Amino acid sequence: MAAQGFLLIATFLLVLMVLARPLGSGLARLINDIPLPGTTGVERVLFRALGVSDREMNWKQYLCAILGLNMLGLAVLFFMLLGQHYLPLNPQQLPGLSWDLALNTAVSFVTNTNWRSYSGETTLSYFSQMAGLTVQNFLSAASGIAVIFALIRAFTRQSMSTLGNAWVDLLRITLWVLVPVALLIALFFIQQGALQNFLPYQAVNTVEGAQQLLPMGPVASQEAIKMLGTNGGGFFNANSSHPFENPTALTNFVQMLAIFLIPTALCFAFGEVMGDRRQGRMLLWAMSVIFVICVGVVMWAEVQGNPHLLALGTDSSINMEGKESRFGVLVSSLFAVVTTAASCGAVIAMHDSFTALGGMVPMWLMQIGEVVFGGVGSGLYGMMLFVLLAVFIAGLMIGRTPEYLGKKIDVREMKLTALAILVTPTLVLMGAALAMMTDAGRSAMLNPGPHGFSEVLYAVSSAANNNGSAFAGLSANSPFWNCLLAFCMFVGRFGVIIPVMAIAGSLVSKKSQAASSGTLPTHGPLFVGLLIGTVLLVGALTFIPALALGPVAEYLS
Amino acid sequence: EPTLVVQALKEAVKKLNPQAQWRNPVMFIVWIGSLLTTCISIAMASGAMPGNALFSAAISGWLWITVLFANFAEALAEGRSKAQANSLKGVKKTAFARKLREPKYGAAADKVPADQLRKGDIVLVEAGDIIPCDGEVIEGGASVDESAITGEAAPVIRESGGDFASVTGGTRILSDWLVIECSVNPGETFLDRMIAMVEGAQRRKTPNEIALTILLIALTIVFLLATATLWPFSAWGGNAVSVTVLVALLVCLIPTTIGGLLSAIGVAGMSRMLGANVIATSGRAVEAAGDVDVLLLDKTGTITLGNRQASEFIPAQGVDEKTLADAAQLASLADETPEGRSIVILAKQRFNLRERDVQSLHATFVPFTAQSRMSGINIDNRMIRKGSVDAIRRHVEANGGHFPTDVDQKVDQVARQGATPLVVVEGSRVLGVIALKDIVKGGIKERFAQLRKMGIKTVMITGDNRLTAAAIAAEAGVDDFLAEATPEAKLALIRQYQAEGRLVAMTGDGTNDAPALAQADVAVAMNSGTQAAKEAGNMVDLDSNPTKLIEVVHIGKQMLMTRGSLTTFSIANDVAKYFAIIPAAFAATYPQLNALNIMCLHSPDSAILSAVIFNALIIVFLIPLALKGVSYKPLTASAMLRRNLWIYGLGGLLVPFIGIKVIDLLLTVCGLV
Amino acid sequence: GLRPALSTFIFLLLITGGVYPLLTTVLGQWWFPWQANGSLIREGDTVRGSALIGQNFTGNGYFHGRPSATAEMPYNPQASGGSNLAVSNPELDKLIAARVAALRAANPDASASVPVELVTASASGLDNNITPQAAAWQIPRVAKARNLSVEQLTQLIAKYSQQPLVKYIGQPVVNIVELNLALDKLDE
Amino acid sequence: MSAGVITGVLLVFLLLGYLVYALINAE
Ligand SMILES: CCCCCCCC/C=C/CCCCCCCC(=O)OC[C@H](COP(=O)(O)OCCN)OC(=O)CCCCCCCCCCCCCCC
Ligand SMILES: Nc1ncnc2c1ncn2[C@@H]1O[C@H](COP(=O)(O)OP(=O)(O)CP(=O)(O)O)[C@@H](O)[C@H]1O
Ligand SMILES: [K+]
Ligand SMILES: [K+]
Ligand SMILES: [Mg+2]
Repeated sequence: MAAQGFLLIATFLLVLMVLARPLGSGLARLINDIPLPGTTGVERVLFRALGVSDREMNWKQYLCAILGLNMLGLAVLFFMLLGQHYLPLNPQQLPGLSWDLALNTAVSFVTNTNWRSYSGETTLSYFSQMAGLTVQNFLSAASGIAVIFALIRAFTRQSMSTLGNAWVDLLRITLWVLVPVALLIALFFIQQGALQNFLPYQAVNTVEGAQQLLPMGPVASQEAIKMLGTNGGGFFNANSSHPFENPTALTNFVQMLAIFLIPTALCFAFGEVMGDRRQGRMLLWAMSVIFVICVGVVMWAEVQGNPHLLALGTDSSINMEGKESRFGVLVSSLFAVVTTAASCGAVIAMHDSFTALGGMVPMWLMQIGEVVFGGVGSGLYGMMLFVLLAVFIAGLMIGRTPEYLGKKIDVREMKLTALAILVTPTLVLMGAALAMMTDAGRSAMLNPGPHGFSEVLYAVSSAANNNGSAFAGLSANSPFWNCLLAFCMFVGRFGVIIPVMAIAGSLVSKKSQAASSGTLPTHGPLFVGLLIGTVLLVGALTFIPALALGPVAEYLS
Repeated sequence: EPTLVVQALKEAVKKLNPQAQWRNPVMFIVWIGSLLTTCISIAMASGAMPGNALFSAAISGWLWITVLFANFAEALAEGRSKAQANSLKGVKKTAFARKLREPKYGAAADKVPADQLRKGDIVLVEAGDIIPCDGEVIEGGASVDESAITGEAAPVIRESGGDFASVTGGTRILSDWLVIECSVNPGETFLDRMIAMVEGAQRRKTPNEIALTILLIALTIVFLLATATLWPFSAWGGNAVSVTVLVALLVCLIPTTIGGLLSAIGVAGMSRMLGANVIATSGRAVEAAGDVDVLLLDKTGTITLGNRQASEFIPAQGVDEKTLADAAQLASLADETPEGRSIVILAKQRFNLRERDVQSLHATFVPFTAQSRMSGINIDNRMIRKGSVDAIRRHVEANGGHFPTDVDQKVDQVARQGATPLVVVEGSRVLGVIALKDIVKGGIKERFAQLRKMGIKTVMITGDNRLTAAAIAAEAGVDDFLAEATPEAKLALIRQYQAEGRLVAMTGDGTNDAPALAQADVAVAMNSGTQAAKEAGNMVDLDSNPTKLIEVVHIGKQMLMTRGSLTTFSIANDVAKYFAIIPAAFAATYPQLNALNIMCLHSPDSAILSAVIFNALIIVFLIPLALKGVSYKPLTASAMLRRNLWIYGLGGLLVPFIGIKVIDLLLTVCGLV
Repeated sequence: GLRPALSTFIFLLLITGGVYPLLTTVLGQWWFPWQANGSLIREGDTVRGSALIGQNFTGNGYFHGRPSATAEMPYNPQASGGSNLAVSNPELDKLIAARVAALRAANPDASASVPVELVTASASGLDNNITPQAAAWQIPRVAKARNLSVEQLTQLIAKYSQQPLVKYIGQPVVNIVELNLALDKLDE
Repeated sequence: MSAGVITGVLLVFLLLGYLVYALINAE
């Protein structure tokens, strides 16, 4: 089993890099405002028709463009969900969402969380899932990728004042990186058993004579984009464990590869745009180390399973409870760590049922900040926040001014990165305290004991970190929970993107020094381990007391 | 010393006011935590709250000791700085001053208080008296003793109309008299600059300091939220943890170690700087000095002793030695620079015939200028010049004269010997060359051997001949040099280096290099230097040895080293302190967590006590580390990071484990808890 | 300058929301109509279920699947829920004990050790897959129920199995719906 | 929401505001 699990991790990472470097080169071309081969002819007219005039934007204009697009996105999705009944492709005559559910869902998909407090086969219609959630999957992924595009531009450009064009970046990303890749993935899912149609719900007269109403809908399109853009927005209650959303283990493998594809490609593109592949390799090396160790811990924990199963007279202690038969325990453990490390949110195995340790590590991969192959864009600039912090403490220790890629990091940049690192954990801790202090927040706990607090903490932490995973036992359809999580998600995403764009704006203006003798090389196992320890110490010391009363307490019980 | 420890302790007690602590947020959170825990203690002892009162009293008391030890570190540093300032202030006292009526020497002088001196006055100082104020020498030449300002009993020459005409107030003259003019006002003298460097209430935080403080604040916010939100979590899990234990956990997790020691590190840095004979107006330049990769030296006065003396006169062809020395003496009369004075002295010892009066010659004096790089006299229908090789070549070419080949050969030979060769021309015929040899100052070459070890390159900017520049370059053991460089070229070199993203540091002395000094980011202004140079240089060296920047770099590095290392230490410390508080704070809510206690402490009360006691005592145990800095060794970046992390990153993990266990065992043996 | 912001949003809205799913649906219905329609199993005019979604089997003569904690009744696609009960939650122990007792009472000619797959619920609750070992455990029950030989029953279990390409990306699984329907075929 | 928790949350909020203000500033 251990051998099997190691083989699975190795194959996953191997195929991941093999697919990541090509797309990394293409994304690098987009980062340098160099059109893709053969697309220049059509971009000329598309931008001419839309009004995007390749006019450079500063960090203020760029941030305002991204924010404006997301604002209009959530306004449109909010009203679409409210007026869900007055819209076409309504095979099931269901009512529009309430104000709280509409608000939470709109903020969930715009904010690239896709947190869900509903059942997508009962609640949402085909139009909301097609023109409301899928569109926001694309646009949210594109917003995150545009933010990291501008940050990488700030690192590579010399004494400039602009960060490119936000409209050009969004258009190019969503038309050539997200639409065709997701099209390829969606067609593959359809061929392996996914659902892509606009029929009404089918009636099954079961073999043994029961009535089973089968849900239909365009599931493959949303599945390709929810996995590629690390949205995690499931078409049904069961997110990626539904046989229609994830029919075979082959689709599951491709889904995990899709979750990590763009983040890895954006690291390769980061290394290639800066003119030093060692930097991208360094960044990936660190994220891969933490990822592999976490997968190993979760795998072993779930293999250890539940002692009560063996005491009650089963074959083994293997914790199948919140697992599927298609994917083994090892596959489910890997997917748990993948979806919670990449900020995807796609849960193929009910995390509430995982072992205490098994659910601890995913929780803690969200809480650290989603910096381990993190969200699409989100993960890389979170990790860049953590890199700045590491470079600071490193150059501080060696007696030289903080310098990363030759850009000196000074006071103002330090304020910005500190505030950005504080946004997420502040939300986690404050929201969890608010939930555990109100009767409406505690009543949602399905499992008693420490695991109930673990549910609350996991929910708020996933929301604040834009992951979207949830223990799924906590009932968050209440208005209090909807509003709390909506606030947490909104602040997480946008209050982290604002200071990141300020970092970019402050970094374009600076110049980059050459590689002097004393310049600390940020590439290599020394700095790799320094970055790992930075993220891990700060991550542990922030959430150890919270994790102590939740998963650790349940483990030692 | 005992006096400075008791005095700093008294000052630490006096700094307990919240107004004093408002400026340091790290320790301000500790102050407020300590306040609410002593408030809880007094209230619960009175009978207004449940639970044990002596435990809260002990915890709050040790938190008060935490803030007291932080202020003790800060106060001890400031006290050790203030004492040095006291000594220098005592040296500042002057007996009296004597001002003359006319600028010429020999006029009537009257006794006037030294304090009454103002800018523009002309004061005379004879053998025995001390300099009343700073300024520049206008008449006379003598050797003054700068032991009062540098602590070295070695004498130094001071002549008028030259690069060595800068006098410092407080020195003592004993070999002859000097007439100086005080161009400084009361309160702006060089002696008061040292007080400005040492005295507090005007030493703002450095950029790096502010960035690190931002980091500590960020962490403090993190831990504040963690501990503050621990109350509702545990409250749902059962009996809520006591606010006393939460404050203990907060102050333990807060970077109180570096929080308290940060101010002390800065102050100690500036004390060590003064102790190394360097006057740095601001720590910012000292910190920037750590990132310097190219050193810009001055050949004369910085790598060489200065005041080069003439040795011999060499004729070229069809020119008697008498005519050459006579013309050189006449041309040097208008040159108040040490070069001209030495030329005249050599002519004296060689012939010593006749006397010169400007009225008897009816010719205006041509002063020496750095731009002209030549001086001379204009007698009746006669133009006589004397300057460098290129300068004399330009003039003789402008006058339709050619340079003899043997003249060039002799100049090349003298330059190969290492002496700055000067050429003198009468009308349209070159008389010959003068030998202006000089002594190297300090064990420079040996020092640069290890200067280059840490990546600092040395470039000697020189206005002499290529070969003489190359010669001293060799004796100096500098990396590269420049030949026939004017002041604008020196500045241009810094422009070139500063565009490549390389901080340039200028160790120079004369007025000629003043603007280049100012342009460079880091600088070392030699005390054997002019007031314009000093004011324009961030650091003023007193030993006047070009390798003082070595010391500077050592200090600046150390400062940043200590900062970052203590940070690594503090965060590592948090891990162990978790293992002490976590199983203890929730011993009554989740007994299962008691197995999570790995240190095997005695009791929850005692575990939290040991945590707080360690948090307090590790500031005192790091006080000497903060004052002396981190004795780092000259390594590369990756190896230096490796060493700093191996020591402090792992120390901050292992030290608290063993220390908490050691304190818990002491409490367990003493039977306190 | 909101003209680009509105034009870009509407253009990407139309593309990603109308052309992307329209193109995906056209190509899906063109190339893979069966899978795109849900892989339905039809016997005449009535739909007997899907080859991915799992029905609730309680008969003695059919192969039993994993329990489903899905809303009102087990194996209900409308709810698609899983049994979120944690390890420490005693309700999960209660359910596991009751399920072990039920399977042991219904499977007297099997081993006391019950396969962990049949006692623990699934993630989606619509799990139509059990490992060949689990399905093989309940062989004698079905064999006695339908008077089928243990050899051809094993061969049938082996026919409707599905093994991934590589052994470590999933587990061998048996389609319970197709297996039970083929069992009905064979009985006729 | 007793008096103890009211003043506790208030103090936490006040110290958080103090720390954030000091972080934004270069005091
Ligand atoms: C947990 C607390 C404190 C943790 C302190 C642990 C670090 C102690 C360092 C020991 C290393 C001694 C090795 C002995 C020599 C062996 C020879 C060799 O092969 O060296 C190979 C490399 C040398 O790097 P390099 O290639 O040479 O450098 C040129 C590439 N730029 O060593 C390595 O594996 C690198 C492994 C070190 C990474 C572990 C760092 C953990 C996190 C640090 C703490 C962060 C603080 C948080 C900030 C708020
Ligand atoms: N009083 C004087 N009379 C004639 N020539 C002089 C002179 N003083 C200096 N020179 C010439 O000017 C040349 C270069 O002058 P410059 O000041 O630029 O270098 P320097 O050696 O005199 C001071 P440094 O080299 O430390 O900057 C000297 O080497 C000498 O040849
Ligand atoms: K997400
Ligand atoms: K989900
Ligand atoms: Mg000079």
